[PDB]
Amino acid sequence: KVFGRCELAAAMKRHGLDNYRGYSLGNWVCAAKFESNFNTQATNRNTDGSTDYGILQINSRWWCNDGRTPGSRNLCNIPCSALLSSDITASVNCAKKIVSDGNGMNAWVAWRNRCKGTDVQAWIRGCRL
Ligand code: NA
Repeated sequence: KVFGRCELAAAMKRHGLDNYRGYSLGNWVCAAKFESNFNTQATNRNTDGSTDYGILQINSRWWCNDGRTPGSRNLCNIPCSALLSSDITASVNCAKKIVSDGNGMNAWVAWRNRCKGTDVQAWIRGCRL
């Protein structure tokens, strides 16, 4: 599913991401935009052989099991395919584990390079939330 910007904001809010560990909703929307262009089916392979999955591009080296990333962990205890669902619950629940891991949203390289230190509230302006 390709979300609309406000539709995704609402979904994320309902799943407890607004201000989760102090990151306002626009941060999450901004990271999704640049990670996946709001497409839950996005996948991208990394140079190390791991793959990033879903709307928040969660990596198989640490967070999910895809059966093809040797020596990896599965810290969210989920098949990576669950991250591609139109239902974002598994991506959000896993993102909450990731953002709590020490480095905050800096875990998402696109957040650090494209969202951090920008007016992220712009991403939810105009939405009914
Ligand atoms: Na893995």
